[PDB]
Amino acid sequence: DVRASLYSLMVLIILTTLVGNLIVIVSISHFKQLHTPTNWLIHSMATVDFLLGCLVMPYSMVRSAEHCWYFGEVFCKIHTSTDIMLSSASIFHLSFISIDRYYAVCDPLRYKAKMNILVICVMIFISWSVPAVFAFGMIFLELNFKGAEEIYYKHVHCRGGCSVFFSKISGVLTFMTSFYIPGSIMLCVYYRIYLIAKEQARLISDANQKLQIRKAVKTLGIVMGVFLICWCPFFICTVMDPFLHYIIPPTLNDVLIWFGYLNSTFNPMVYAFFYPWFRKALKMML
Amino acid sequence: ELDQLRQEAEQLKNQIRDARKACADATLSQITNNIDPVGRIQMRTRRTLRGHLAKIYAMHWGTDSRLLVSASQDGKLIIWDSYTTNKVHAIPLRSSWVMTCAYAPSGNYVACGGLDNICSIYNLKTREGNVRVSRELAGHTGYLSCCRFLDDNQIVTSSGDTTCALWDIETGQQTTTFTGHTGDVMSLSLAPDTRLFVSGACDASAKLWDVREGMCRQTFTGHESDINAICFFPNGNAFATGSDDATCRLFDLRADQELMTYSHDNIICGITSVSFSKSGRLLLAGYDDFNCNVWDALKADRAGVLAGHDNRVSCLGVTDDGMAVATGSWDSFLKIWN
Amino acid sequence: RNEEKAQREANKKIEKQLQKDKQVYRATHRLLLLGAGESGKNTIVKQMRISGIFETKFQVDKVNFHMFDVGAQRDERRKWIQCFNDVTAIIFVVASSSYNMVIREDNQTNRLQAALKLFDSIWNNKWLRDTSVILFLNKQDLLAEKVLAGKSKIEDYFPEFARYTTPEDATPEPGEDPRVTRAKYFIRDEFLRISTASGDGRHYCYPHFTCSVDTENIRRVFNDCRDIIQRMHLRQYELL
Amino acid sequence: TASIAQARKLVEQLKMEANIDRIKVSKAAADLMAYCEAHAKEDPLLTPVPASENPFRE
Ligand SMILES: CNC[C@@H]1OCCc2ccsc21
Repeated sequence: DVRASLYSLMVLIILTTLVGNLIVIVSISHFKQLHTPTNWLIHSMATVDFLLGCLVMPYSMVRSAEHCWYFGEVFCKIHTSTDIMLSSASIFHLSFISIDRYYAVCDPLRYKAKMNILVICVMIFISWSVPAVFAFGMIFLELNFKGAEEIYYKHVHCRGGCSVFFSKISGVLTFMTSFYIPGSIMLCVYYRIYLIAKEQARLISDANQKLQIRKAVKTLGIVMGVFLICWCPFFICTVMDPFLHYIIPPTLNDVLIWFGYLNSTFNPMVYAFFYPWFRKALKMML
Repeated sequence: ELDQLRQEAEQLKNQIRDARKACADATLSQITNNIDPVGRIQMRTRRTLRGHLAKIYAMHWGTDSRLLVSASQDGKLIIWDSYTTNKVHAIPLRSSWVMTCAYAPSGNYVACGGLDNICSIYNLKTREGNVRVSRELAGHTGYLSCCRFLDDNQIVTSSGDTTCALWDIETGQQTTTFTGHTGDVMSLSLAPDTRLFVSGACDASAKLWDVREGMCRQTFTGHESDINAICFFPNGNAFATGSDDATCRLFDLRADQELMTYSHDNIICGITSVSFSKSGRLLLAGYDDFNCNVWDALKADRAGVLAGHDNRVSCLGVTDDGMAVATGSWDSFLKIWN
Repeated sequence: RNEEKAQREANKKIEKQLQKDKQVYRATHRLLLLGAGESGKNTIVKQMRISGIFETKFQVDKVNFHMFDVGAQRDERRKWIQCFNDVTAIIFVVASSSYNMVIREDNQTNRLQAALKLFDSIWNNKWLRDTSVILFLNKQDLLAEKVLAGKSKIEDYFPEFARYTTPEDATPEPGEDPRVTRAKYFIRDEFLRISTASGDGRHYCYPHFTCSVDTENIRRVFNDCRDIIQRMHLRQYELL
Repeated sequence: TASIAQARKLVEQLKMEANIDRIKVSKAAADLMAYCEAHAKEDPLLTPVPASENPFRE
């Protein structure tokens, strides 16, 4: 009935995300003409998405399907920590790609001398490391609820699935460490790039119009709209819940958490398959 | 006397076509047809030599194999070891445009020079383990296109001033000058006898010079575009020539005529390099469409494709003993096949 | 064995040197300097300093430029031009005060017509189809002295000068005389027309007014290279 | 003139070119084909050798 359709759409999501991420990984790894350091960041993001598709989403799927947790508490803790690490990894990779494009299209002369493989390797290391420590410290060191315990024991008085509980301080700490800073950086960088592109396009248009006798807004808009629509509502609800008295039905929460997965699905079709050179290389594979 | 000169020359040349055509009685394709096909010879890449930073323009095997030297646009004349894929020398050039490269027949000297107008000689072995320039041959007025070693004390150079000159490296002074070409020459292949060589210019022609008397003896025509590469037959009776019209030709020094020709309608690019194997039955050739076809020297049937490169193949050379082929490309990777 | 160790150590030394040379090689830009013999290429090169290629290495704003005088080569069929398919720009020095002066070959036409033919050949070359051209124009004061002091006018040698009006973009900041700016902006029109006939947004042309001895040429080259590389980067990400 | 002199020199070179001996293409083709099996026994490239003599093993 409803559950069968739910399984159909969800397994479609897992299969499509796995296929896309695997294709991107294989295309970047096998070819030798695509080895510039930016493609290494793209490949790392693709592997993050592939792991996120291979590990957590089946169990989230079954949980959301039957609203019950047929597993152990330690397994649930592992699941939660892995989910928190693998979302922050993707967000950090998006922010680093944005910074790379900023250096590319704002300081053209000193681009290949400041974006060497060492900097990209350090970027990947700091992208994979900090989320791991942060998530495992919050979950295993029982720090997400350490502030208050009476509310937590009221929270576990009912239901019985392992839902993530965030205090008034832990919630704001998570909000201002995984969403706010990368979002602000992406906003500023892409606004500056938009201004520069607009000025250059206007000059070119003027010159060619005189001698004769908007891709920037269509490109940056797609990326920013996808990222914002897929991430913002979830983090807004997550941060607002602790301040209120937790009166938000999970019927919103499951959709919000599935938007993040859907974003992870929509990454290689905005960062890899949208540019002409990647499609040319893939066709040359044939 | 101008009109008399023109009429006499044109009558003599009309006679010389008749003389060439009189010798012809059949074709080599008809003569060999009754020979079994070569087969489906297949080559698998063994090792890849990496370390260059730009597009290789030349390479040259040593005298006893196991060594090869390559020149790039970076300005490094790296000398590899062909068994351990290691490096023995990293001689840094002065000019950053070299289009020639020539390992000495004895293993002592290396020559390299391009748009600098100067041919330089490098001394590999000295009292200490350091390589330094020994001489700088000057006197040309155009870009160097080819240079080959005749012995330890003589070098032959082919430049862009439409002249070929023979040098003598003890004093840096010319000995003989070969003139008569209209366009620029970009191919200079010596002969095993070390007494004759040919040059292929851009005028779609080729000549046979003599090192002993210093004047032309044979004029070969038949192409419709510039000549990119040339190479003798192991026996020493014929040579192969490549052009920009996707055509390969096997001229003859005995009958003074164009013999059987290679062609294929699916290729529209230009030949870049041509060489023969030891026996003289396989004729490898390069192409601008990113592969290296291998022809049959007798029946003209493609016996394989040496694909695996990413950009244009610029130069290739078959080793002396015959157990190794190597192709350089603009991919900055040398690939030593088998 | 001991033989292997020496070879491995030598290979390690060579790789260590090649790493430094790779680090050095990525921070330099290569520029060609095609031009006419009588034009002031030598003066500009000597200023940047303070028998074929005479490569000169200068430096401005912590970046290194690598510039090449290639005037020693011969004429026609231009087969060396294939190699310079990775440079950033092609400086093109042309002397404007040569409308009357004729090259040594009396049969040959005016030097300006030869410069136009060379520019057409360079611009329409199939190999140089993705590189911009930084067009210069030297001998500015000589042209002014020629035009002001009567003598043979441009109409004698250039017939179309009569059907010409000064454009609306002319900015005579020095404000010397309006009879010179007319010819100065007329000279640009031929090269711009040669440049605008082809196109499709793959390579541009940056004209300039300068003298042989004056400064700011390095700054102009710097700005033009910045703009060229910025547009090249912008067009990869499907932004421009 | 000098151009006439160099044209005359080219004509003399052509007349030297014309006075050479020739041969039938059939004999040259036969010689080439005979050499094409005379040393074809070696053929380290045309006839593959077992993977024990080649110094280029994986
Ligand atoms: C896909 N869900 C994201 C994950 O859900 C648990 C809480 C949290 C905080 C930052 S990312 C995150």
